[PDB]
Amino acid sequence: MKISKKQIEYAIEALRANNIITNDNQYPKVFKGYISSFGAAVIQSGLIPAIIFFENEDNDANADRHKIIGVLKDIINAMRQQYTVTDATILVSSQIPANYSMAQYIIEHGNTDQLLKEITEAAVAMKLALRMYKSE
Amino acid sequence: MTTRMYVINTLSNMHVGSGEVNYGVIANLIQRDSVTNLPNINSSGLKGAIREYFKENEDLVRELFGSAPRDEKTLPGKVRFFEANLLSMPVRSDKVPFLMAISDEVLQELITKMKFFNCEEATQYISHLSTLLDNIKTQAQGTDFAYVFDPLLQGAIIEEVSIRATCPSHIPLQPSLKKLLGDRLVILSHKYFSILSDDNHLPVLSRNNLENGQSANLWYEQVLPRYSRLYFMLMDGNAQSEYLKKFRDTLCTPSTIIQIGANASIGYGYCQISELSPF
Amino acid sequence: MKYIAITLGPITRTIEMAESTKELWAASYFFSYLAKKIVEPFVKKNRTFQLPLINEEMQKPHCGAGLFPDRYIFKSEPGDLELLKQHSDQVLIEIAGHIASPSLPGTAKDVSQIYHYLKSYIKIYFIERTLESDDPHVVIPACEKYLNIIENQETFPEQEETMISHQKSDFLKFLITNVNGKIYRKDKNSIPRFTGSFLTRDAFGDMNGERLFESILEISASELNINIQQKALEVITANEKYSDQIWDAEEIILNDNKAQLRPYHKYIAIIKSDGDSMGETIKSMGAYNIPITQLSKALLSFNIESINEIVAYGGKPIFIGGDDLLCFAPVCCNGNNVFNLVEKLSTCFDQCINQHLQQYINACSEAQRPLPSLSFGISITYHKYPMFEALHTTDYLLEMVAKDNLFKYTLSNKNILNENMKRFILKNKLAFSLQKHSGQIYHTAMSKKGKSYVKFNMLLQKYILKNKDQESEKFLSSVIQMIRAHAEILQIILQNEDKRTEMLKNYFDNNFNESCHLGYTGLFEDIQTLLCLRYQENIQDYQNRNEIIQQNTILTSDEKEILIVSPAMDAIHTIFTALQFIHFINYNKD
Amino acid sequence: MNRHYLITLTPMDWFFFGGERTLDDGKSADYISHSNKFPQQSALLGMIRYQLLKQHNLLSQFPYTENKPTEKEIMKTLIGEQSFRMTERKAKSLGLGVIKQISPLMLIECKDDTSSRSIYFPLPLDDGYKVSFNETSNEDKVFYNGIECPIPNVYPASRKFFDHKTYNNYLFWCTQGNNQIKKLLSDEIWISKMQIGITKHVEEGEDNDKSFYKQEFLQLKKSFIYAFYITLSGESELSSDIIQLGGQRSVFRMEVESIEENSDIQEKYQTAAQFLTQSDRLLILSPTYVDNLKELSALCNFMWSDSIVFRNIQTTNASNFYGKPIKSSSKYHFLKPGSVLYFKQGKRKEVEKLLMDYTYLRLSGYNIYI
Ligand SMILES: Nc1ncnc2c1ncn2[C@@H]1O[C@H](COP(=O)(O)OP(=O)(O)OP(=O)(O)O)[C@@H](O)[C@H]1O
Ligand SMILES: C[S@@+](CC[C@H](N)C(=O)[O-])C[C@H]1O[C@@H](n2cnc3c(N)ncnc32)[C@H](O)[C@@H]1O
Ligand SMILES: [Mn+2]
Repeated sequence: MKISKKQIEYAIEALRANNIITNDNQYPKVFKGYISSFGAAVIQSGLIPAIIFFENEDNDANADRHKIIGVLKDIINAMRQQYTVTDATILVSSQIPANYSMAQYIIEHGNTDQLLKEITEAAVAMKLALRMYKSE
Repeated sequence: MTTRMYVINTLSNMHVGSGEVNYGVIANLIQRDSVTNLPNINSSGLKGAIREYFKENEDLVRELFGSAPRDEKTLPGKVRFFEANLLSMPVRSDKVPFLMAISDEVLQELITKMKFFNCEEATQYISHLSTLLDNIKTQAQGTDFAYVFDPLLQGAIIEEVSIRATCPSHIPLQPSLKKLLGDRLVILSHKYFSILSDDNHLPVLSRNNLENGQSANLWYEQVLPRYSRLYFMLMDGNAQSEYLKKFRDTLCTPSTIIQIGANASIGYGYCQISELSPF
Repeated sequence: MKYIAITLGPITRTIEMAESTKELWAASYFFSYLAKKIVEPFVKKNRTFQLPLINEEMQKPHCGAGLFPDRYIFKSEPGDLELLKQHSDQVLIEIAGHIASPSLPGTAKDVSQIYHYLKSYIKIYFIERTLESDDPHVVIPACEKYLNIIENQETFPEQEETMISHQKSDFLKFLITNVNGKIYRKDKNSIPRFTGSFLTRDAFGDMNGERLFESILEISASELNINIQQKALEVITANEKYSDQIWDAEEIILNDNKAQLRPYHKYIAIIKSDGDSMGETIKSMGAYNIPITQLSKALLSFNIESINEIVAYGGKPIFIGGDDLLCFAPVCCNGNNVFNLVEKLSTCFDQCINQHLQQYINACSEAQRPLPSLSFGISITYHKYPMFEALHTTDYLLEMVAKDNLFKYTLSNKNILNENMKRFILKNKLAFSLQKHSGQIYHTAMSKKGKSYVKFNMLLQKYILKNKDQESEKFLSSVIQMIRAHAEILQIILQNEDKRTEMLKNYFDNNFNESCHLGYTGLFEDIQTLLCLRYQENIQDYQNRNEIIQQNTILTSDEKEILIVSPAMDAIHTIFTALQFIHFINYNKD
Repeated sequence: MNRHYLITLTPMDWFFFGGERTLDDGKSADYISHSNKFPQQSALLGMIRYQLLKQHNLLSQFPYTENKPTEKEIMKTLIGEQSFRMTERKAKSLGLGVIKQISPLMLIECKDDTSSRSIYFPLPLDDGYKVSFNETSNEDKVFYNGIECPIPNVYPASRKFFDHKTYNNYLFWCTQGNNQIKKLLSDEIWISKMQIGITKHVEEGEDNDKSFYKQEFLQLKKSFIYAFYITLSGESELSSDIIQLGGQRSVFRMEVESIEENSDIQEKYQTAAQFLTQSDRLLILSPTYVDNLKELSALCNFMWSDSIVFRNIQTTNASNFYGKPIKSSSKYHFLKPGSVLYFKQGKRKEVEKLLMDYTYLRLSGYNIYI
């Protein structure tokens, strides 16, 4: 592939909005491993089990792992906002509700090839955008 | 004994080198038209390839293509070769391995070229292609379109440009049009075709030079996808009927393969030249 | 009073007639020779010259370079008109005689035919105006505009018979093609020598060191202390016109020296420079009371110092006269690069401006007005790449990009130049292009106004390998592809105004986060500083220009996109091209 | 008895018109071969002769023959006995067969409303500027290579003086509008592409690695065609066909249209050029040749002119036609179209007499002015 600048911008805005990066351009160290491991988990396991594992709150982890799922949802929402509404197109542009867990959305919105592609692209954008900042 | 249309139908990857100065990662780019930026073959390359195939038949080469570069006496060739413009290209699909992509603009350009050149079977093709294009424009109504004509192909997905194939049931694709444009044909807007045929979407291959296990050089190559179709115009002037008939029969023989492009030894640019069949 | 203004020569056509470096030098020095011979009686008669300052030094041979321009403004007492006419006729009769039959490879020549061809080809127009003021600031432009309109009258030979050899009519190309004469043999154990023509004996002097130019490879590769021309001449004379044979032999001899051969030895650099708005500078020196003789002094001193610097670096001066410079130099020899030579030339120009124009410099300092500057165009090409195409590329670089004549030309063709748009004309630029043997062509442009140029030169000096002697700074080649691949991300980082430097440093640290990269922190920091400086200069120079270009309604979208330049991407491309040049100099296929 | 046709040439592909082939001579070729925007009038005349010999099936085919001297006579009275040469540049007749008069090649624009055609001419070099030649005397005199001439004071017609940094008339072509003069850039008319060519190395023979060249090919914009007028004498039919004009087998389509009788093609061309007329100067519309430029320069104060190169392929009525053609041993320089000659007071008739002294070139399509 090649790096998508618009997706990097969406990733920056979502990382700022989901309280990953502090007021200073700094983030907790473990989020790098979180973002890197998300794609490998998606490929090796299913998309649904990986989203369940990372979206799981009340887990025993060094930081808030569900924040990366929040960032992913925000990036997917921005992508669907920018999607071109034309006939004979495949992509569905409806946004993911803020009251919806990503797992539930993927559960009741199957045939998730578009969702899989969007999630992989958002993970790559997240990984590449996190390198602009410093780890505490 | 007049201008004739020929279809190329490459059976492998094709790389006809521009020789242009590259500004990006791809060192070897393929020839493209100056105005429309579509992939093309220069008439010099077509003449060279066809002369290479017929080089054994000395009399035919002398009569049609002319004298050799070292010939002590020069004879102009009676046959005039024209540019080979891209007709159809294979695009990635989901229900099928690929679809043969054509655009409305290239269809209109083909109609204009046949009207301007007055090909042998030009009239019937012009009429039927014009009716098909008018039906396409009537169904599209100014919107971006992607029309399949096989009912099984409805809902097909063009992967690179994420658009879906629609099936207009009232637009008949005549068998001769299928023979010309290809099987599993998709007619879409020229913007989609331009995106599909641009530098970022044409296949790019990495190549190596190894010396005792050490890499000496690295470069990237651009190729035209296999099963792509190109059309050119051949003007014979007025050649000997026997030599012209031999040329046409050898060209149209199913067992005849012509190498157009650079990398002959690794099988780049082997094609099967076809003639415009009567409609 | 009774001023005389002289313009001469179809310089562009004769330069077009050359396909080799030595032919180009001969064509360039032909007009300098003509101007010298035309104006030496008036200088001998000691009359005041308002354009070129002709002192004793310029009349001396200066390393075979032409310091004499084509435009001369001259104060004349009565009786100079017919004197100038007769001298022009006599200096055609001479030169026609000089090309008749010296030791020059040919058959025979008719002096009258050569004189007729030269009179039909060489333009000699002079204007004798009657002005009321003796002030140079008034007489110079008033005569200059009339010379400019005078240049548009065309004189040419009607018939050119060039066949059956011995009835030729094209003699200027005979002179430029045969300017080194006929290589002559007189012994079995000696050094073959060139029987140089009058141009060589007037340019290069006659005091030893008489290795006249032949083929481009000797200055393309002059750091090995290998007398390539001597071996080439001995090889050619060992068997049995000769320019091609010498070129081929020199290439072979350079090929058997693979041991100490670097890839840039087969590449040649073309240098072109012009004065940034000398006419407006003359207007400013007209407003503030400063004589133009100081500007002429500064230009002459800069010309002499530039000739000296080009010879010391190891290049060849083609033409240096007025504000114009043309040089053929090696890409890198004896540790110095082309850009080192460009920096030295810019420093020499600034030093001469300060030394001879201190009053005007002081006046323009507190008045907040631009100072005279040099725009540079550099083209590096394979030695076998056509010299005409290389010269056209250098001209395109200098004029169109370095002088920003693309913006001005596009605006003027559509008649939207105005004055607010004229406020956006950018000078003091360096245009550089390197085309490989495979046509990869790396090109970039930079502004010599700010510290970005200094940092670029320092980066080139730091990370370019010197020959074996104690250690260098270990340039890393992986950063070249990283910048290209991450260009859009770098643009995003550069567009962030508050955290630009921190974001750039963090990105470079996070991408190059391995053990090996601890030795490349200096390289990373240097490229970060250069990128930030270039982006700041680019936004300062181009932001409002881009906004006004986009807001214009006359211009088409394609012309708008050609005129509009992105600051961040331009800076990234400059860094990429600098790193590519460093790697190209450093790498050798062992 | 003397029928006049209008011939329009439509470029069916990329065309190439040959240049000097070299800046020198001997054996050298040019690695970069550039394409002239227009063919020489010799090319037009040869195309007419070849097409006439194609209509009446008398062609030189396969090695060499003598062509049955009765056929030699009929071919002489059809196409003449000789090609275009500048040796007979003062001859009062074209010396050819049924071909009598050929107009300079025109650039014609054909619009969608195909009822009117726009004829495009090169922009005069003095357009948009005023040239005065003040005659107060003893003020200032130009010496063009030693000849007296009044000073050319020049101003834009909109003061300031001639700024050669803004002079761009040489890049523009012009046509008549029902108002002012329409200026079209040469870029917008001609599309140029450079083609790389080699000969594939067939081994076991040849020292021919040296086959490597670049060529320039020109394409006309979709609405632009080439045209010229021809006069054919007595019984001579010119049928529309597909022709060769220029190098590299450049192919064109003729449309032969017979305009009304009792017409003068020179008058038609001058009527087309009427919109560029200025009474104080002479506008060169087609490449003009003068044997000596000294007399011409003496006849005018200013020659705002340029130069083009001419060299003809010289073939006899019975030549080899299969081999290296014989070219004119002398390379000739013509005055570029769009050049302007600012004559002195009076003496316009003298310059006109000098220009029309070569009636052979005038008939071919050279030395035409307005
Ligand atoms: N030795 C000299 N002394 C004074 N003026 C000089 C000298 N040589 C040249 N000039 C001036 O150079 C001017 C011509 O400059 P030129 O056309 O090369 O470009 P420029 O004004 O320097 O800048 P640009 O190319 O950016 O427009 C003339 O007006 C002339 O007065
Ligand atoms: C392009 S020419 C235009 C007019 C031309 N010099 C003439 O006299 O007809 C102007 C440029 O030619 C170059 N030039 C002038 N004299 C030269 C010389 N003797 N040798 C080489 N280049 C010269 C300088 O760069 C100058 O700015
Ligand atoms: Mn200059």
